[PDB]
Amino acid sequence: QANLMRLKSDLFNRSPMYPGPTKDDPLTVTLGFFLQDIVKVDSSTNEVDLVYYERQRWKLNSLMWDPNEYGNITDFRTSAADIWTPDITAASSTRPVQVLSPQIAVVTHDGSVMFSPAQRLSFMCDPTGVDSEEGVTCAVKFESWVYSGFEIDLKTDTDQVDLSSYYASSKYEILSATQTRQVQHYSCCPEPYIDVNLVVKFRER
Amino acid sequence: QANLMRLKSDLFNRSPMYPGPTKDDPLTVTLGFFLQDIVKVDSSTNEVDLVYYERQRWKLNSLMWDPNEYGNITDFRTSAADIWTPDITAASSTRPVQVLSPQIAVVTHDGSVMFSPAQRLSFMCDPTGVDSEEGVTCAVKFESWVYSGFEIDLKTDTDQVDLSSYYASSKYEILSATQTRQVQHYSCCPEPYIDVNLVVKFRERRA
Amino acid sequence: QANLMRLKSDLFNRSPMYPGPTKDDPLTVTLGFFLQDIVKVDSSTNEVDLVYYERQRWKLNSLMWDPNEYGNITDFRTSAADIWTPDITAASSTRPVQVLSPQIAVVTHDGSVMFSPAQRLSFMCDPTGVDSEEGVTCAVKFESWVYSGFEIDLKTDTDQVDLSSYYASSKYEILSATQTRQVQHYSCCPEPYIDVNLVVKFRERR
Amino acid sequence: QANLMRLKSDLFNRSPMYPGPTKDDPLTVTLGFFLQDIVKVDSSTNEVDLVYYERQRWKLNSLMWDPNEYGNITDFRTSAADIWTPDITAASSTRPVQVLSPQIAVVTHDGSVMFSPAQRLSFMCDPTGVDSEEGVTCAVKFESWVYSGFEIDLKTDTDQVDLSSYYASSKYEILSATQTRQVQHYSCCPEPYIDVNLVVKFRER
Amino acid sequence: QANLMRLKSDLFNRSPMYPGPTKDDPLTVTLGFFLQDIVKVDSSTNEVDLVYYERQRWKLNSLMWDPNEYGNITDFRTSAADIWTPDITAASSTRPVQVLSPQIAVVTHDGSVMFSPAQRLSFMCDPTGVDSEEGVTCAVKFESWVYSGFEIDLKTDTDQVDLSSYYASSKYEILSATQTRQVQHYSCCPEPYIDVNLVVKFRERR
Ligand SMILES: *[C@@H]1O[C@H](CO)[C@@H](O)[C@H](O)[C@H]1NC(C)=O
Ligand SMILES: *[C@@H]1O[C@H](CO)[C@@H](O)[C@H](O)[C@H]1NC(C)=O
Ligand SMILES: *[C@@H]1O[C@H](CO)[C@@H](O)[C@H](O)[C@H]1NC(C)=O
Ligand SMILES: *[C@@H]1O[C@H](CO)[C@@H](O)[C@H](O)[C@H]1NC(C)=O
Repeated sequence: QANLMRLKSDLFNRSPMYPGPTKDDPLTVTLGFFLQDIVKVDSSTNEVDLVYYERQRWKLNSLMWDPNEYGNITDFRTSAADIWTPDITAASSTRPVQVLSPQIAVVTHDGSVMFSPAQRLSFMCDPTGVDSEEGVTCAVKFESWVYSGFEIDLKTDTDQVDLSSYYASSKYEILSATQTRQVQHYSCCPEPYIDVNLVVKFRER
Repeated sequence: QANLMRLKSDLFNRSPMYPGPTKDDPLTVTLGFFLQDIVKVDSSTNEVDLVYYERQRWKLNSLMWDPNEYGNITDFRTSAADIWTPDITAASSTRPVQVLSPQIAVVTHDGSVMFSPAQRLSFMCDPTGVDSEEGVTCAVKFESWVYSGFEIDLKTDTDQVDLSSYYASSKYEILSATQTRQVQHYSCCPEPYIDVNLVVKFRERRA
Repeated sequence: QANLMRLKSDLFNRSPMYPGPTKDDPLTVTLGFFLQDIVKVDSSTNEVDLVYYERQRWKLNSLMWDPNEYGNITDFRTSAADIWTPDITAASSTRPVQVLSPQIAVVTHDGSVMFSPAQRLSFMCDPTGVDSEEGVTCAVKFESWVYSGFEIDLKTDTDQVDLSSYYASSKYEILSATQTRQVQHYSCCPEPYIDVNLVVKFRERR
Repeated sequence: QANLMRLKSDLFNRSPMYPGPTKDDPLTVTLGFFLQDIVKVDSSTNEVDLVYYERQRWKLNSLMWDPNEYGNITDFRTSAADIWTPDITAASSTRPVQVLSPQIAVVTHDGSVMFSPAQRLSFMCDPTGVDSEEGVTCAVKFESWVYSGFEIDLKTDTDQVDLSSYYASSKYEILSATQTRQVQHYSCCPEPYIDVNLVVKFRER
Repeated sequence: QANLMRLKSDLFNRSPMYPGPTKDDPLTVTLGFFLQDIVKVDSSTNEVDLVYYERQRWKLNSLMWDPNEYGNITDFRTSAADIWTPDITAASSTRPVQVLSPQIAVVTHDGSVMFSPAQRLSFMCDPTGVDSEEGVTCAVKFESWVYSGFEIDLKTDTDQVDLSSYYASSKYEILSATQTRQVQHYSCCPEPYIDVNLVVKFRERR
């Protein structure tokens, strides 16, 4: 405990918080989605509600340490308020995101940070054809609200959405679920626009 | 990072927050609306729900810096809790406005601030005629709740509401959407208020 | 800005907040209601929902200043958390009051404070007869939860509720809306309370 | 106001907050209920919703003063955040208690504190027979969540629930309403566990 | 009171909060469930709502004291904000867990902490067959969100789900209720991931 207290003090009390990336010092953030349940579908309003968690990872040199100097501690957990976190947002949400997990992150000795908030999300989606055999396809884009592709680069570690925690007796069954980095370039402008597109194909079970 | 950390420390940790405008030192705020979706319409209660984001811009001398003194940094991002933001409110909302985006602002070296919160709003609107070809018109005023036109002047950069992010498979299609500066006098108060009136003409999509 | 920063520092950082009125130093608070919309009516539960804002005004000597000493500043805006505010409550609400406006007050150099929160309120009311020509009457009392009439006196400046912000195409139309100072007696206590009774007569816009 | 400011400063700024009762220094808390309205009854979920206010009184030597030393002030009002308050809870609530009044208490010079929060409560109750002439009886227990009867003794000042503020045009009428202290002793342990049982008999009007 | 005030000051004001367990200094946390009511069932969305309380126990050397030095105080109560608490979460909730009790823990002189929050939970469960004699079976997993089995070793304090506080006139009756630790190992990683699985068999009471 003494070792961890000394480590947290050295990281958080001495130096200030990471102020965020700039064009000179950009930051890669990796996203992965873990789908738990398609809870409901509203054809009256074209809204769908998803429960999932979202693994976010980035790496900062200011959060590095030598385990030997701190009783061989290789990682620790801390409140997400104690560190900078990225502003990743669902671009087409229709209600505030409801947080289902504690807001706590894992920091490892190489300066890697992992933050995995569980969420209930309502987003825009026309569910006509969900009651058929072919099903329906909906998509939602995740992006940094205020950082361009020159400051925050988004990527995924895999293209497959993890369905290992997907509830077997959900009202809706998953035909397909992918997560894909998309880069948009406009003729006008030099900076790319980056998003991660979550595409889910599903139908009534 | 060192340069940005020093800059944020100089701006936020040394000086206090901007205390808001006065009659001697008024402030112009520019508003632009970006409509995403008319989510629902309730004829039983005459309430309509809109999803949109709202670009707010203002300029403060207290947030200025010289890029040369901070490694040529021309701008940065910060939590909206770190700065004063204006008290712009929908005057006819029926439920508290729900925030859909992170509360983060962009500050540039000339002291300009840009803050663009995404929002879900329920407001008063009679939707009779939405199922027709002519559609229905609703209006909602946005204004400072407590600053008169002598302290906060509102403007728009354009009169056309941006529909580029509008959801193609919405139940409702937009016939027209304008944003217009107005001057209001209220029974409460002798000082006039400035509002931006968002007027949207829409109907059920025949799809 | 320098002048306003110095003023706010002199008022809020040096002295403590006003601790509230006592029997020796009572306080008058003026209330006006501005009705916006009767949003819904629930006959299954006898609940009605109102959207309105409530203008509250009082005066404190501890919030006075000389404009000459502060660049001719005659007033300013500040978070309602920075000042004492009165504990005015709807006595017959059935749900917590939902706040629709920022919690910000106007303070003027004579020590006058104006605080005007916009609110959605659910309160107890039997709406039988709302679909008729005569309509229905509902009433809700606003009062200090813990200060008697010897500490907080409530008044209104007018007996007519302001309907200038009332939504023209509301499902419900207003036949009458008054705001009236009363004295309220509780079994518990010998001291009377002052309330403002908001009485609204309305019907379906047929 | 100078006298009241000095008094509040002497009580709250100098000493810390009362840390709660112990077995050596127990505390009596008195509870009284004032019923305003039975708002709804849900037979689909066996939930009933009540609006009421709850008078809580206790007495602390740490909140005593001599009126002569403070301009003859015999009492004052203060935010409930400035003082310790008891952890009285409805044991059979089905939703978080919703607070309908400002969180403010009255403190008197003998160290008595009165705190009377207005509340909307959903609690477990089977309302079968509410539409009959006999009506239906429901009960809800109030207790300290973490203090045993050796630390907090609960009592009522009367056994009759005050119905003087009960809404005349409620959908439901009250046939009877009592509030009664109950003590439970367990084989395991020496300490008694105390609750106040609020029993309400009612029917459709 | 003086003794308890001095104790709380020595524990909380001098030292910082316990920063959480590590691989070098792991922590055992016990969970036990006390089921109060199955409030509702939604077959349209396959959601069920449960009211229960959850007894959590762990032990820390940083919260130890000698009763002789503090007027023979063997235990006290404190706000859960004053201490580290474990990050136990329902992994299959569909809405944020609603807290029904005050957030207060019991700390004893050997450094044992007991924290028992009451909660309303909506979780994923297909209730087809709840209206039958056989009933329906649902499960909900509880786990530390961010601590592996190398940091928090999570277990049950008892083998029985306590049904003694279960409401007799609930719409639903409990046929069976178990609580069980489960361990998962992944190809990626050496550390085990632990959950406690609450399995409840129930049906409509008629
Ligand atoms: C430090 O921990 C690592 C991780 O398991 C292990 O390989 C090593 O044996 C430990 N070293 C010491 C000095 O304890
Ligand atoms: C800032 O810009 C000037 C001119 O382009 C350049 O010489 C200088 O190296 C820059 N300063 C830093 C610290 O990068
Ligand atoms: C503004 O300040 C100057 C300071 O000398 C004073 O002469 C003047 O009277 C003030 N304005 C008003 C309207 O009082
Ligand atoms: C602690 O216990 C001793 C007996 O061993 C007793 O005499 C003493 O009074 C106790 N202390 C307090 C403060 O009660």
